[PDB]
Amino acid sequence: HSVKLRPLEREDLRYVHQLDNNASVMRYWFEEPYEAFVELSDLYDKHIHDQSERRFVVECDGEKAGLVELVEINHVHRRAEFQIIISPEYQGKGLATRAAKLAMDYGFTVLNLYKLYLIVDKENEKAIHIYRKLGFSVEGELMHEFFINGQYRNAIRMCIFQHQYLAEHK
Amino acid sequence: HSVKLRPLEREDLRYVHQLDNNASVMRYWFEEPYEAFVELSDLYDKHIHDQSERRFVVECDGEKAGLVELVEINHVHRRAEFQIIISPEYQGKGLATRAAKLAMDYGFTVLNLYKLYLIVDKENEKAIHIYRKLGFSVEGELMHEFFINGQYRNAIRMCIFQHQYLAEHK
Amino acid sequence: HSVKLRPLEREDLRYVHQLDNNASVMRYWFEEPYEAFVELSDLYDKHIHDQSERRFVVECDGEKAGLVELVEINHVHRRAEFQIIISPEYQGKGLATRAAKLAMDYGFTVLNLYKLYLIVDKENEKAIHIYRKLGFSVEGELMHEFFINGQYRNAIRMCIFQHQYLAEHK
Amino acid sequence: HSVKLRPLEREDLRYVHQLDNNASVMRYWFEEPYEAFVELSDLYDKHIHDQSERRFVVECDGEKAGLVELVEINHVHRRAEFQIIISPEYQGKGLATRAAKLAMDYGFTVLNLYKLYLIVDKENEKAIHIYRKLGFSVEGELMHEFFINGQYRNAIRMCIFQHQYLAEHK
Amino acid sequence: HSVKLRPLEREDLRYVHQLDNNASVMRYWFEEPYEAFVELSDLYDKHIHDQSERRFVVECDGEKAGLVELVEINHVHRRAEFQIIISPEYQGKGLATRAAKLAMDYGFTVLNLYKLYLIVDKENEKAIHIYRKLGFSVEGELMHEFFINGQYRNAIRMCIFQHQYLAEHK
Amino acid sequence: HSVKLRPLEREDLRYVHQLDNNASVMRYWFEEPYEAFVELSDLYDKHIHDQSERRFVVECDGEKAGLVELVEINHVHRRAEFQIIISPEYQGKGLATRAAKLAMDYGFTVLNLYKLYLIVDKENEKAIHIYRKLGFSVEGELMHEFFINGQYRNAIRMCIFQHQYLAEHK
Amino acid sequence: HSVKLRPLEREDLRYVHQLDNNASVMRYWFEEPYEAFVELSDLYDKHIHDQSERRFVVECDGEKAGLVELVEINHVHRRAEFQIIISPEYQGKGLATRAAKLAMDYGFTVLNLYKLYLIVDKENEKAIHIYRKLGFSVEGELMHEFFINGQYRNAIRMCIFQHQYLAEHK
Amino acid sequence: HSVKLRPLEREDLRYVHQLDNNASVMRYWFEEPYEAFVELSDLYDKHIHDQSERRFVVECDGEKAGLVELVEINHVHRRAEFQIIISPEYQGKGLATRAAKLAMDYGFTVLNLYKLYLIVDKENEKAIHIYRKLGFSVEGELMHEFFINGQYRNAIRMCIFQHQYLAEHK
Amino acid sequence: HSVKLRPLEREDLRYVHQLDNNASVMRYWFEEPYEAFVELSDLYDKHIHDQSERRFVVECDGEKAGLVELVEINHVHRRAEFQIIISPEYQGKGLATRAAKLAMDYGFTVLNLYKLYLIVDKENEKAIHIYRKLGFSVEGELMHEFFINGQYRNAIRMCIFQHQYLAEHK
Amino acid sequence: HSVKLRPLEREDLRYVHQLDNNASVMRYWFEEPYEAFVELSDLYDKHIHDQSERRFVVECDGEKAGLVELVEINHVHRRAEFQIIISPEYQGKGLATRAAKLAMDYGFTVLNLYKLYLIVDKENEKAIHIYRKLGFSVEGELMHEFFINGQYRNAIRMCIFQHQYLAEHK
Amino acid sequence: HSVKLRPLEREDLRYVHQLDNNASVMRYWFEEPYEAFVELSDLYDKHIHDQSERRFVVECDGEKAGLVELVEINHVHRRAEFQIIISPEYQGKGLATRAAKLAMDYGFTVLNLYKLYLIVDKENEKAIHIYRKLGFSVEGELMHEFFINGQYRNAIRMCIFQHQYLAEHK
Amino acid sequence: HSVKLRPLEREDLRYVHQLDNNASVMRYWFEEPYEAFVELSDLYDKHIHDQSERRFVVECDGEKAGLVELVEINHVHRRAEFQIIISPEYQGKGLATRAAKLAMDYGFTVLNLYKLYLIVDKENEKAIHIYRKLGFSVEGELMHEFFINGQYRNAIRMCIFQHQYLAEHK
Repeated sequence: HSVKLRPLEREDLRYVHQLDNNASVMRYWFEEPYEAFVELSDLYDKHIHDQSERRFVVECDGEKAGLVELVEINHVHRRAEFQIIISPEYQGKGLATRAAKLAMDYGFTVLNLYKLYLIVDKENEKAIHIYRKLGFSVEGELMHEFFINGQYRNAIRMCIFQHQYLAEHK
Repeated sequence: HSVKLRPLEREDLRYVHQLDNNASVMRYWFEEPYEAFVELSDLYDKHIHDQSERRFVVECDGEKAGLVELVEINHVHRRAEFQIIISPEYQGKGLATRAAKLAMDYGFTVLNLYKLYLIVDKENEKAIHIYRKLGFSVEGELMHEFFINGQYRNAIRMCIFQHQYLAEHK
Repeated sequence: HSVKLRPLEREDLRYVHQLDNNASVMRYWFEEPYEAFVELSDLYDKHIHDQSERRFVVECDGEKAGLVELVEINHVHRRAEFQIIISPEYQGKGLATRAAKLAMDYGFTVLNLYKLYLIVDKENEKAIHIYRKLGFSVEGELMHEFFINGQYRNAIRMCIFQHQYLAEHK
Repeated sequence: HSVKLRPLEREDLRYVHQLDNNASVMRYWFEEPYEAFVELSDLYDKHIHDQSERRFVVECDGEKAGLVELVEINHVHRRAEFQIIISPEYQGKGLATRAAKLAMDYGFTVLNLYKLYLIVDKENEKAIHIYRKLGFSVEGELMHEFFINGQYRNAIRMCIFQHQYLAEHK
Repeated sequence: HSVKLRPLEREDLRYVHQLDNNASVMRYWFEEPYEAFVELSDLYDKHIHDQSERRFVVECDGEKAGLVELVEINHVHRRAEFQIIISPEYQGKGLATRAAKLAMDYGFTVLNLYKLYLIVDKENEKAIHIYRKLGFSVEGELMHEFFINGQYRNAIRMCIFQHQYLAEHK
Repeated sequence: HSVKLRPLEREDLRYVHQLDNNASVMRYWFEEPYEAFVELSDLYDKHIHDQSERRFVVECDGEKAGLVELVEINHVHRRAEFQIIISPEYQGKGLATRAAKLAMDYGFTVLNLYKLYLIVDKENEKAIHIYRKLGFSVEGELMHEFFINGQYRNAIRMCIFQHQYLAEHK
Repeated sequence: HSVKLRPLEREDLRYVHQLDNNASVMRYWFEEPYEAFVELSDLYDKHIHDQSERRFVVECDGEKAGLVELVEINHVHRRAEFQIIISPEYQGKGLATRAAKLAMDYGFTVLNLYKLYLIVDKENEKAIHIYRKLGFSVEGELMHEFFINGQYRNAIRMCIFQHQYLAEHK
Repeated sequence: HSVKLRPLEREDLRYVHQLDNNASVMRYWFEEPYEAFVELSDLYDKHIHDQSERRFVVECDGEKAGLVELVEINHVHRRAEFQIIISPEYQGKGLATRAAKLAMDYGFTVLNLYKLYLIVDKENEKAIHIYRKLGFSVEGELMHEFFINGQYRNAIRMCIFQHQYLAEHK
Repeated sequence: HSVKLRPLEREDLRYVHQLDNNASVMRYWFEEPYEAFVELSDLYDKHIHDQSERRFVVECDGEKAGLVELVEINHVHRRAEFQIIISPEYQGKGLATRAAKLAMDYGFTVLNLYKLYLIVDKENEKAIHIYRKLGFSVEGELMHEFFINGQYRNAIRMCIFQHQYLAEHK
Repeated sequence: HSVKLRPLEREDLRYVHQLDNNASVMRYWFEEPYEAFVELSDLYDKHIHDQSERRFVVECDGEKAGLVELVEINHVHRRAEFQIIISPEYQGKGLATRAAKLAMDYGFTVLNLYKLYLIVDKENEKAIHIYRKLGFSVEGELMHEFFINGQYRNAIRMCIFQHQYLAEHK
Repeated sequence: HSVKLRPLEREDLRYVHQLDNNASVMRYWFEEPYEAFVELSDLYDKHIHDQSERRFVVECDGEKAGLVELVEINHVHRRAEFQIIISPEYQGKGLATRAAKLAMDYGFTVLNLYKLYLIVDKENEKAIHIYRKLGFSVEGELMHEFFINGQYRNAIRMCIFQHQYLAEHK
Repeated sequence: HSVKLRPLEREDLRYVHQLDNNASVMRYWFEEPYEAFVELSDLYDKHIHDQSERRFVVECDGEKAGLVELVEINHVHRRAEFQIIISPEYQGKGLATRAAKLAMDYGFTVLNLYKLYLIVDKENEKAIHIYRKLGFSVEGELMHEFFINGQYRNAIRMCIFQHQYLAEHK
């Protein structure tokens, strides 16, 4: 019932490593489902002081439940890309939505961003719902933007703005 | 009348430097018109072995006339982004068209890419016309994607595919 | 009720870690409430020989009750910024006031500072109460200095001088 | 009659080194008037990739006339601090006002900042006139912020906002 | 009988170590059968961010039964070399065939490869059997390519293409 | 009328940089025709002590006429791969044949290799003639090994052996 | 009853850290009473091979009792500064005197120094006694040489020479 | 007749080098008259960002005439030491007096120091007179503090305070 | 009864360290009988990627029994030096011979060497036997090639060739 | 009573540490009796590959009884310095004599030295006794070579040659 | 008529480079006639402090005429190897004889070596004669020790001892 | 007629390189006569900050005439070793004696040493005369200390003391 964000810590990397090798999950991020731990580790150390990203762990009643990240934070144009995952066992309990709100909250109320966008698979109508109902609207359809498990996929670019998130939950 | 592409060389940097500090030119690339030469020289050296990009100078009858760049070269998804600049005194001679073709030829016939794409200002009605001619179609309207010169702008994402290009200029 | 300052130690960083991710508390320091433990470590290591700061742990009967720091120590102009935090579980016991005067003592009678200054949220009445009983005057109001949790905030700049401190404490 | 900003280049550094040793001028930036060339040089190199500043040369008809800088560019809070020097022999010809707006134009239309601010000596009424004329409003008086040439000195913090500047210039 | 690929991990290297000193097995990879554990470690560390290879562990009911790898991944020409090994104690159970098709799957449907090729000993009939049932054609015979255990050996170069794989597996 | 091999020196590199950007020539080495001078330069330096290759310049009467290289020199298996370019303006005068035997002489009489091999485009019948004439025999046809100028291309692997070459030349 | 000197070891640093944070004790050395362990540690490693100092631990019957150091050992002018501390619990038992003798002994009989000097607070008549009775005589009174707990203090410079220590205890 | 102080520059080192190898000059600073240029060049580069010192060249009518140095700049205790040299051919023109004043002005009005001090030879009856004129009083007689030219010497420590100086040259 | 070779591992170095300090044993390798562990260790790490040597441990029924190394592996001239030791307690049981055969085997059947040579003490008629009976013949007598336990010793150079080892055991 | 030399090992350094702070013993090596364990470690590490020295532990029935060393090993002039120490608790048992001859053996029959020499305190009669029974002649008396514990000392330089050693020991 | 040896200098490298790429010369040293200048320059810098070798240029009447080298200088066993080259245009004037003598003089009278040795081609009947004259005797016939120019060669190892040389040219 | 010491500068090094290759001269310093310029150069750089030596050039009327050095400057024992060379063409004019006293003056009056010593060849009676004349007394005869030009040689150690030199020269 209670749902929070906290930073991805070094001691959380074992959890990330499992997700990042789950093809069913990684295909949603359009991420190649292959990661040796040492690669993960060496890249997390490399980005410690990278100010263009914030990676979070999602906790549902003190349990690790998924991942939210904000990436490509650009501060002159005031925008970033948003991306999220819920562990397979924590799925279908409302979490994506609750955790997406926390993210946007952080983008708009902490990072002082103007825009948030995301990319989703055209076929992922479940997720597109979540985002339409959150107030994201479609700004692009990228044809064949990704080759995933055997074929080209189309990607939907959705976004939402600061003044609109802020108006809607004030 | 004679127009080629060659790699951007150390000795070309000075010419790039003047362009990179031209607000009216740099607005086309959504690119902050500030650059100290030592920053350009450094980032050029940093990227020497960077396989994800190819930087070219456009030559017209042996004279330097602008710049083409394929960037974000992703070889799993077989795509790249392309950008182009014709220096102010060479504008009005058809060179951009000629350079796009040279660029498309490059990524399609040399790099074995499947998809090329570009980002233009929604208000750039000239260039947007030049690419529809060339086969590109619109795949997104990036809204307020860039803060340029005092206000946010919209960017048109336009793409073309290898099959299109190969089939056509056979 | 024994109260004293000691330097911030490596073995205290986990304690600092919790407070740095505590949004309620970070908001008043005007600090983004996000910190991975590895970021906090690297920075504390980076700063070990920085002579422009002094970070203390506040101890109450030996158990560790908050943080107080003098940063931006400039000895030519002989001034520093003061920041204090009392951990929630230790609030409302007269600790801030006490820690604050230990800090003021330290800056005035060890560092030989002429001027001590601080920045507070205009809405932070309990802190301002505490600073005025300590003797600080308001020198400035900084308009929209910080975007905190959804909106621009106003910052009060308060200060106090060596002769106003030394001529009160014998 | 013609006035421009360009970036501070490596080869402008001997011109900076002269001003930075000129005590009547440096007193207006609250800056100790002592700088070996090799110190300037090393600090310029250290900052080449520092995205928190932008240093410009002021040109008047193709001549080095002065310096304007935005520094402490903080992009979450969307502010920076502004400073300007006009060379003695180029003083009294109107250039401070020009380069100032040129620079404000930059912070507001290019860097997308929300607030620009500045510190002036309480007795430098010329400058204070120029900045008032230009839209800046007083927000603080830092008492005895700087010990300069033999005595403590009071600095006035003045600001301006994007909406104010953009309002007044489109 | 559950069978799957995961990346080669540091904690697997001891397992790799045994196989690399096993002459009977190394002979077919055309690999000198000598490896100190420190050589294997340094090289595995050296290669962590090499994107030209993917090394997998083959798992049978979770217990680790062999190795399969795609090396020389070239994405311009969109090809890679395939090598497989099934540990002795796990041979003759239909594991190679299965692992091999998981690898082919991976190269064809994740890496977006056009061509997969391998090199086998002409005398290695059980491997050639296995490759022909998988669909590979012989493209070359390499005369005296390797000196293995006392004499020059002949290598068969077999290959298979994306459209021959994708148009078999639905 | 006079023909020699000498080593590729640092000061021959601008001559190499021209050929390496000449697309009609580079297509015959299956090599992307794009090379900034600083990339060539850095890669030459990286390989100075690389004992796995030997690069030569072809001289004709004291003039740079072309390039011949042995690479992938593998000494346990006693083989290397051979490649040659003759400059366009020096073509059709018999030099390929000379430098080729000069180079083979080197692999066989100096480096003590057992096998020399080479890749040719299935349609480059000139070269194939030269290599047949010279003793090389076909051993493979790599189908669609290279995507070059717009299409996949077939490469013919040809070899020769020490005993064959030494037989035929003492 | 038995009293010796031994070198300050790494494993003694925890003891030094406590003294170095005791304001009552550090004020006698005119040393700012603030030291994070890591600073102490990083400075002790930095000075391991520094031939201009010798730091000792003072043992009273095998117990850690205080610190003696000889610093600024200059060997052309043949002198060094001497400084000492006795833990508060080991005070008033004769130790300062016994340990000062051991120090001088080391200066004069081991290091072959000509002069030893020390600095003490004008008010520290207890210590001045110890040193007058040891044969040190006053060579300076440095007015306001130190700012300590809230005000300027005068420092007494005392010294003694090799021939005189040696004559006196021979 | 015209006399200023400026920072010691790389290009000044040669002049310093000649002075630093003059026994009759260097005896004034208690300074071994040996220095290879490469040692001076190195120690100069080592100290570039050394905040505890400021080195000046004394100029008389644009010509280099000697050297001033504030060293041991301690900002907690607000003091520094000063030293001065007038090159042999400029002696007898009052320049040292003029340089001390320039130096005192520097540390008192720019550096905000509380106490300046210097060390002279007891036999230097000239200079010792020049500083009593200037306000300095004697605060120690350093006995046999330096071995110079065959015998130990006594040094007079002389000091002046900010209040004295400021009050006097107002 | 069963006898094998395996690579010298890091965890075998303690065993090597004992042999390498046994003067009776080291005198046979003409090696100075003195080795600190850290030297051994630092040299084994230094040579990990040295392709000119292979060091083996000799196991007799799973027990560490001696050392065989092949060194100075030269691949153009196709030869290497061979050297061997049997622990004193494992001596006189046939091991040298069995282990020498394994070595030669590796030289000739794995490393594809043409020649193997060795050096032995003229007096070591026991060992010379082993090698004559293995088919090694004498190619040199190096007079006074080594100073060993108190005097010059003559060394016998023996060798054997690939075709001859191979013929003899086929 | 078994007596032998082994090299000085890292795990012996604590044993060396005690002796290096033992003034009674250090005086005869003319060694300052001060050593922090970290200094001893760094230096032992620094010297690992120094081939100009050999440091031994002296073992008596396996338990470690002293130190013997050959330093300043010069092989052109074929000489070295000899130093020995027997730990107090192990003195007066004929150990020095024995260790000394093991060392002499080592230098003469392993290192192939022509000359061995040592330096002793003129007052060190028991050492001189021991060296004369070993066969060393006095070659020099060094006047006031060392200042040890309060006074200049006189050093005897003794030596012995390969032919005086080898023609005594058979 | 006048002939000396001097050290090989950086400025000599070019001359060495030409020799090192002369097959007919380099065959004498069993040395692959390939060398890029940058490799020679690098290996020269690598060996600057390499005590095991001395490289000389042979000068005849001030003109460079060839090269001598003492390598594998082993000072325990007191031996080295020597090699010599007379450049083609200086051959036939007795210079090699003269250079060997200069070389022998060097290792015997300067380096205190006991044994010098060299390796010649069995077919080099000239030089083999020159060294028998000089005192050298044959101590091995290295069979097929080098693969040169298409076939294996035999090398004659020849040596001379210090006593011989000293006794003779006294 | 005029004679000076100055420091050995970087630009005196070619003059040193000539003497260091002159065998008649170097034999008098017991120094192998072989030195590549780059070795001298690197060793000079390595020693720039080495406080244990001081190297001087001898000038005669503004000309390089020779070299004098103090080395092994040991300041606890207050000694150094002294060496001198006078150039051949500047020999026999009295300069050795001058530069010698100049140098002794330095060790005794500047560096405050207690003892200066020197090694001479037992047959260099010139020098021995000069040093006797000058105050030096014999203290040892090192038998067969150096193998120089073909034979062992005896060195005479001579010293002098500060009190002796200062006595004799004030």
